[PDB]
Amino acid sequence: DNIQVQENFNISRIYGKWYNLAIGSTSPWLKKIMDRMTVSTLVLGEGATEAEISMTSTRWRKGVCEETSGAYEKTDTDGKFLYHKSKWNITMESYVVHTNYDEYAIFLTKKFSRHHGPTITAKLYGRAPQLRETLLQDFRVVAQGVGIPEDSIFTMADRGECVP
Ligand code: NI
Repeated sequence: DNIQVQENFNISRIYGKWYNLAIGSTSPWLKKIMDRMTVSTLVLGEGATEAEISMTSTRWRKGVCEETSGAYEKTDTDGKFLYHKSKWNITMESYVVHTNYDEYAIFLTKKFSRHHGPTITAKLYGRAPQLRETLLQDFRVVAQGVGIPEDSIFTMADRGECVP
């Protein structure tokens, strides 16, 4: 199951703050800990170079509020990004599969392995912490569409944002 970006993807309009609201994955590990996950925040912006997109993600992982900063590279395909550190053995591609910029975005991430085929992870983001069931429904057909089982899709509890 091969993956297409949102048409006419407009990168400057994806910048700013988002809330992770729903998640699914083919990963077994994620399925066990997909419950214990709550609403996280993602900030996106222009990178150090023109060829990067900077990003910061803030989460509850057990006790601590984690603030994770990373940087993806743009590719030749608008709305498709790459994070690659070969030495660490890490290769992930993520795709903005659908977004209307000012309300929601749906990301699909492929994380690659030497030992099995990629983990496919789907994340739904809102510009607001609040869901809207009808979006959740579409998010499900998107995730199932790329092979994420009915189970393995979870909605996240909103427990607010956290300074670390
Ligand atoms: Ni290995």
